[PDB]
Amino acid sequence: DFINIDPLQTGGKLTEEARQALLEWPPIHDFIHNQLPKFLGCDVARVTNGAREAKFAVMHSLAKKDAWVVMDENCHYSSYVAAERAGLNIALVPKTDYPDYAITPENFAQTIEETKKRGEVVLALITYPDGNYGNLPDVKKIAKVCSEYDVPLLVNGAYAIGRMPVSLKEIGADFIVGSGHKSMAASGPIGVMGMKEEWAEIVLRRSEKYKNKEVELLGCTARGATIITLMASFPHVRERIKRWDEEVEKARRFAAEMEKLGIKQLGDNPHNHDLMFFHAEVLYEISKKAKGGRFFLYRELKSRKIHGIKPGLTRYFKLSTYGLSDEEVDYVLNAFKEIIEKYS
Amino acid sequence: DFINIDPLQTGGKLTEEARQALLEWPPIHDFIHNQLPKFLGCDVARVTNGAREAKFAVMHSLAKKDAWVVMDENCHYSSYVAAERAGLNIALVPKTDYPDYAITPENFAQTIEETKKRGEVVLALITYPDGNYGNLPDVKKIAKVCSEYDVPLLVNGAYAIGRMPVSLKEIGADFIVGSGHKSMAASGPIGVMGMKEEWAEIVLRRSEKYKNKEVELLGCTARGATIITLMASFPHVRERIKRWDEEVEKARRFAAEMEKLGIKQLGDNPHNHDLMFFHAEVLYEISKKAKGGRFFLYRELKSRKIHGIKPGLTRYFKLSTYGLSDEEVDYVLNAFKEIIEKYS
Ligand SMILES: *Cc1c(COP(=O)(O)O)cnc(C)c1O
Ligand SMILES: *Cc1c(COP(=O)(O)O)cnc(C)c1O
Repeated sequence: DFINIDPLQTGGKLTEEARQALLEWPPIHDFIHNQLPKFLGCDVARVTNGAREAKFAVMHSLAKKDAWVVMDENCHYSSYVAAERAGLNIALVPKTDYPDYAITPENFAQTIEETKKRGEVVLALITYPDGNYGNLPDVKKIAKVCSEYDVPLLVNGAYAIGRMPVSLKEIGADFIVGSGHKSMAASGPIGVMGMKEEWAEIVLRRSEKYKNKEVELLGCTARGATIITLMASFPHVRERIKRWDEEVEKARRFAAEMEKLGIKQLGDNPHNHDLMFFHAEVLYEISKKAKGGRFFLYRELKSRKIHGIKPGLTRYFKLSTYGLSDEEVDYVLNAFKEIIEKYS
Repeated sequence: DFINIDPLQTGGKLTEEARQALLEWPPIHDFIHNQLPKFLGCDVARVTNGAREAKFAVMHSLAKKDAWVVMDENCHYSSYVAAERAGLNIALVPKTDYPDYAITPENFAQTIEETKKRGEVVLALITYPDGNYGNLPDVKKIAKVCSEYDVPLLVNGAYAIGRMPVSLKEIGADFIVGSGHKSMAASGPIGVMGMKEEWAEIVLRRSEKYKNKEVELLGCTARGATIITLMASFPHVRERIKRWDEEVEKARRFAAEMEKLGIKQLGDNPHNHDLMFFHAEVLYEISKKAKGGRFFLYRELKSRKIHGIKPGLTRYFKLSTYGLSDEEVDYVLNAFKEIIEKYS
C-alpha cells in the first residue's frame, strides 16, 4: 500500500461497486439517454473509448480542407494530435506569463481573430482545467467570445467532469468532453461526450447503410468492463462532486504548507483545483549533491510509502491531493519537511 | 453457471491469469515490439481500442478524395462504417449464393477491376472469417489477386487471431487486424493490428510537435485493465491456437448432428471454423404454434442453462462451439433434439 498523488490517477480510483462489479463480469440506454445528459447538463451524451476519441470525433466531424482550430496553449498533447489527425491547422492562444500561466478571454479572442485571417476556423477548444497547472480558465466568458464569433467551442473537461460540478448549458459551449479513467473512477479507456441537440445531426450522423449505427463512433456500443465500471461508480461520482469545495480547500491548505517549506505553487492563486504545479528550487539544488541526484526525490518518497511524481523531477513537478484524507495530506507535507531538512 | 454458445463471446472468456490480474490492478514494450509481431507474423504491430479502430486507422491513412475501397459482402458492419467514416466509396465483392455464401478470389478480382474503372482503389479488405457464416475465404489467393492489381490488402481477422494460426507474412497481405475481446480472452474494447514495415511510416506516422506520439492512435499508449488482460491471457492464447483442429473437428461434429435434426448449417462444408450459421425451418414453424412465439427457443434454451442465441430468433441463427467440452457439446445437441420432440 502506497499514498498515491499522481494527478492522472487520484480521480480514477475504482469504486467498491465498480471493483466488485468488474468481477461478476444493464440499463445502459437509461444511463446514456437520461442520467448522463443530465449529469453533464446537455442534450445528448455518448460514451467513447476515451476523451481524446470524443475530441477527435468532433474535430473530424467539423473539419474542412485547410480549416483551423484554435485551442489554448495549455492544452493536452492529445488535443493537438487529435487536431493533426483531423487534418486541421492549429492556432494556440498564448498564456499569461509566470506564474499565472493563464488563458484570458482576451488573448483567446485575439488569437481567434488573428487566425480568422489565415483561413476558416471551424472549432475552438479550452482545456478546463489544464493538465499542466490545474488552472481553471474563465469558460463562461470564453464560451461568449466564441458564441459571438460563431465558432463552435469544445470544452475539454477531462479534469473536471466527475470532480467538480459542470453544465454545458451553464457554460454556454457546444461540446463538453470528460475522461472516465482520470475523473470518474472507471477503468480501461472510456470517455464521455456531451453536445447541444443541434449537433447530434453532424457529430452523430448515421450510416447510409446501417441507419441505426453512428459513423463517428464506428457503431460501437462500446460494452465491456469499461462501461460497466463507469456505471457502477457513477452514483458515487455524482455524490462525490458535492465535496468539490472541500477538495479545493484541502489543496489550498497543502500549497500553503509547501509555500512555507520553500516549494511554490504556480498558476491560479488561490488555486481552484486539486492538481498543482510546483517550483521547488530547494529540492533541485539538493539533487546536485544528493545520493541519486535527480532520482533522490523519488527514492526518498518511494521509501516513505509515497508514489506519484515523475522520478527524476525536482526543480518542477505536478501532483494531486484529490482523494487524500487529512492525515495523508499531512504525511506528505511532512515527508517534504523531513527530506529537505535531512539533506543539509 | 450457464453454457455459453454466443459467437461474440466463446473466444473472449477471460483467462484465469486475466481474472486474477484484473484483481491486483509491465513489459508492454516487449509485448508490442517483440511478442505480438511474432504472433501475427508481421513487421510492426500495435495495440488499438478495438479491431474497428485499427481498421479505421488504416482506411484514414490511405484515403484520398473520392477514392475507393473494395471489401467482401460478408464484411462486418464496423468494416463498412469505418470506411464511411474515412469518407471512402465502397464497392462490395459479392458472395456466392445459398448454401455457400462464399467470397472467391475470382469475384474479388472482378470487383477490383470494375472498381478501378470508377476511380482510385486505395485499399481492399477480406474478413477472415466473416462473422455471419464463419466462412474462411482463400486469403492466400485473394492476397495474390490484390498484389497483381497493386492494391493494399487489409485482412480483418477479428475471428481468427487467437483462435487459429495466422501469419501476415504467410497470407501475403499488407495489414491484419484482430479483436482482443472476441478472440483473445481479454476484456474491455481492445484490438490488435499488424502490418508490413513499409506501411508503418504511413499509418504509424508521428505527430509534428510530439515526435514521440503516433497520430492515428492519438498518441495513446493504451494502458488499463484492457491491455492488462490481453497480456495476462496471452500465454494461454498463444498455446490455445495449437488446438484449432480439435475445435473444427468438434464444430463439424456438431453441425452433422444438427442436420440429423433438421437444422442445417450453411456456408463452407465441411466447415472450417467454430462459428456456424444455421437454417432451422423446423424451429421457425414450431414458433407459429409454440408457447412463447418467437421467444419460445430463448425460453427452452435459457431454461436448460444455455445462453448465446439472440432471443426471438428461430429460423436462422449463428452460434459457436468454440471452447466447449465434448460433454457440453452433446448437452446442447440433446437440448435441441428435446425441444423439437417436445413440440411435435
Ligand atoms: C488524459 C487527458 C486527456 C485524454 O484522456 P483519455 O480518456 O485517456 O483520452 C485529455 N485532456 C487532458 C487534459 C488529459 O489529461
Ligand atoms: C466484432 C467484429 C469486429 C470489430 O470488433 P472490435 O474489437 O469491437 O472493434 C470486426 N470484424 C468482425 C467480423 C467482428 O465480428
